[PDB]
Amino acid sequence: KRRKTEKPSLSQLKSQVPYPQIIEWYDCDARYPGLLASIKCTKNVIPVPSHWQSKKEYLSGRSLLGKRPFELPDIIKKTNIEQMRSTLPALDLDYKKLHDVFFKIGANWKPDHLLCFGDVYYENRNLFEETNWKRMVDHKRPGRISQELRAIMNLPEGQLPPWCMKMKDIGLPTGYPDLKIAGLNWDITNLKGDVYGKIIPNHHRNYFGALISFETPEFE
Amino acid sequence: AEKQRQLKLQKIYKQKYIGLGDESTTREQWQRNVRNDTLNTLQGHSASLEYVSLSRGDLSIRDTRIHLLKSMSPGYKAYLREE
Amino acid sequence: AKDDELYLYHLTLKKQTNFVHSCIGHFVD
Amino acid sequence: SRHQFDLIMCLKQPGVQTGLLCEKCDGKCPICDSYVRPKRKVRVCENCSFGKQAKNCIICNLNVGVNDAFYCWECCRLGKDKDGCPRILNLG
Amino acid sequence: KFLDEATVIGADRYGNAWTLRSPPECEKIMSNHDPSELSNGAIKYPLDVITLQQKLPNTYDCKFKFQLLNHFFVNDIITDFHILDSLSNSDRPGCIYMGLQGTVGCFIPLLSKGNVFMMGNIENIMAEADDTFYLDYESRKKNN
Amino acid sequence: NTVYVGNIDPRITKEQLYELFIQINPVLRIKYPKDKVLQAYQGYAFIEFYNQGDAQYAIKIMNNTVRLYDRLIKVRQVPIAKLFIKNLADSIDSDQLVKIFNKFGKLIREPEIFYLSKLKCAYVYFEDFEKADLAIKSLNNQLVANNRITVDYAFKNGKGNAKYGDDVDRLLN
RNA sequence: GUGUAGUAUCUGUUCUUUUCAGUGUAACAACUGAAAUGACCUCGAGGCUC
RNA sequence: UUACUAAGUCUCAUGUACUACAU
Repeated sequence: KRRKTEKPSLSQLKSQVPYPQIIEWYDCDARYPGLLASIKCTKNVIPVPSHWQSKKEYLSGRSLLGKRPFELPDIIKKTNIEQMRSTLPALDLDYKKLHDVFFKIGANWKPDHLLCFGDVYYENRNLFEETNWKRMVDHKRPGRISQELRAIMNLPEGQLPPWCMKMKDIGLPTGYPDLKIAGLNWDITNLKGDVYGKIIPNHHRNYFGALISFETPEFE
Repeated sequence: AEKQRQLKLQKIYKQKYIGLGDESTTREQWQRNVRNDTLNTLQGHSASLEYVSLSRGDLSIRDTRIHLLKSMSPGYKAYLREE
Repeated sequence: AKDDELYLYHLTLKKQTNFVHSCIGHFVD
Repeated sequence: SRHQFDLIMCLKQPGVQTGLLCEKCDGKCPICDSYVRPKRKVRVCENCSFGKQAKNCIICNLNVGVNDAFYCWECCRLGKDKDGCPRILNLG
Repeated sequence: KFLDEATVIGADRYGNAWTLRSPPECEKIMSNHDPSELSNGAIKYPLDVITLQQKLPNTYDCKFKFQLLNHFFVNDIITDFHILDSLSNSDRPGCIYMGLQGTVGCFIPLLSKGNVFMMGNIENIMAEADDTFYLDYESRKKNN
Repeated sequence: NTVYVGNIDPRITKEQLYELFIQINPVLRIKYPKDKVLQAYQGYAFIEFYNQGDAQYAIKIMNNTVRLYDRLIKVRQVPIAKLFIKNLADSIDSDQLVKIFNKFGKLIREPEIFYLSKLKCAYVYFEDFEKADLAIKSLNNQLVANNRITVDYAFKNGKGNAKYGDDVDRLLN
């Protein structure tokens, strides 16, 4: 009773904290709030996954209904057993082939997503969309437009995007100062296919561990 | 039954290994375990013991070791205060 | 892609000199 | 035990003696009941040996064991090897 | 100390000898950008980094993290690291350390692979070698 | 920072939006909703850039520019004193109210005329708690258009508390 | 192609004494105890009301 | 231009699996 009503306000607790935004309303009933704020707000600690205080047993997810059953890592998919055995609703294989797939072909191979120091998987999360996202931030760059989005845009080949004219009056993108586009800052004769422009960088090892040779263990 | 066994193993592991936070443990009880284990390792490794000896600048190293031993008990602060 | 993965080879050239323990027995003849 | 819950252990400081297991229980790591790559022979406190009870299987506690029990390499790294005296006091 | 631009040597008060490396995601950014734009100005960080800033401001405040590269435990307390481009004209540059309790030891980067493959296999042998002797000595007791 | 985008064909997908706007500026995040009543796309998205400079830039260059599935793409960028007054005359027009309260204080909005019980009452919005105090001090229990009107604070219980002067002062600041 | 006992899981349905105090809870929830009756005013809300 | 969250408890029915047990 008295101890329950003795609690300091969470904002009174914020001042003790160097990173006050992590502390939350429920920290008021922390039996040792001044300590718990220091631990929770300590540098490298990773806050408890928030699926607690929910009674849903951490997975009720509607998204769980729509998750793909599985996908082979493409290196293993090269092994062709996908066609040999149909998992969806005998296939003689070579020892050298499989062994080389894991070792010769797949030594340097690593899953593309993984996760980071403090990455924690909440129920509603799905990594796959973020994998295509990270891969997409990689492939796609300004000045280039795929033929699909080009067809939807109804832009014929050899013709500049509609924002090149408004970009002539307004100016180059503030975010891309080094961006070049045919007809304006960049040679129109170099206009080719899906690329109407490219960023021209103005910036222009061994890491003590350079192996200088790569030799995998041989099965034979 | 299973959880009930985990209670007994809680009593046994707590007996052997001393401080193990069960569910509710006071910060005074637990921080004492922290201090005791940290000092325990500082004096336990001849390495870190040699290190604290020099950085502290004591005349002998066993002064630092038995210092840590004494520093394990809470009343040693007031003991230093009474010197 | 080249894996960085620095591979270090540890050697003790000279072995720890602070003598923490001793015993007086006669071991080998 | 790892599987049957109500089985109670000893957990005292092991002595020089080595625990025996019967041919029926042969091959199990007394903690995890694993058959793979055993490492170190089990050691039990003297309080679990004494008379006839010393001959019992430290696992099933009933039969008279010939063989010595070894910890696996997973328990030897998990340290449960050195936890204490494994034995099953209650039959379960 | 530094081995390189992107990697760091460090020891511990408790005797750990480790080496860390900045992630390639950070190396690309600093190689492709000027430092003046880091504090203020436009530097485009992938979506995950920012979400780690608002999600975990305490750990990711520095917006990148060292992936552990090498870790080791030498029971001494390392006083001095020195990175020598060559040790007695040897090609592979080493790093030699003197410990407090006294010691000097080295970490030699292994060129190629089957160097560390053979070394790794030998270390794996000598690791459980005592257990191999115990299992042989056990089987011979089963036959006797 | 964040820009609204609309008039989008549900066949436009997330990768297509990303590839579209990366041509304009760098895109920090894209929230592109997916209906749980149609299992598709509801035809408007939100693109969060790295700053309001690139945001406003994309608003200027992008608006009424790109044509996707023959439909044009749209882009759009994404607490006051209240006095209850009772027993007003039927000859009192809202504009007459405006004239009456302008001398005391500037009105953030227009008065609201409503009938209780037959009983003509109005809400008058002042930009200042102090000017509201002026219209109260002078106009409380006064006879206008041969009718006695009462001027006080409207309920929220009623406005004019101690924290109300403090925060309304700040909203003025 | 059956019967005895028993279990789990959907979905449908529906909101249990208005309040107070205690336990309880991260807060809830839940549990434990009691009980106002009468009068009035403005638009179910409100009362330094009696 | 809609800036992304709903079921819970009870009651009496329906849907579907299952566990010991017997011919």
